[PDB]
Amino acid sequence: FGRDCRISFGMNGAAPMIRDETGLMVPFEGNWIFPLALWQMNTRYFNQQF
Amino acid sequence: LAYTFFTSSYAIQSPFPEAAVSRIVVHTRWASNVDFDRDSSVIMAPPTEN
Repeated sequence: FGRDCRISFGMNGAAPMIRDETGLMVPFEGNWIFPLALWQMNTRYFNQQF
Repeated sequence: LAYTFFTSSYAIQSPFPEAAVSRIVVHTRWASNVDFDRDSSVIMAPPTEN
């Protein structure tokens, strides 16, 4: 993941997705890689979804 | 959409108004901080206002 990490709520039961670095919408599962600065700029939001 | 999705719910300042409709209005020196006033301002109101 990079500076652009937009999150989209899932609707009508679909799982929410977060934008990959290459630009593919992926669900909240598996193994991820974050730079620290990414969490810092979105602490409150991320600390609500994850 | 649940209220947790929107950015305003986290009290985050935005560069732009967060509204259903927004428009552009001319307002001379609406952000200036001058020492001498030239006293020739041109100010309109939003088009919903006459």
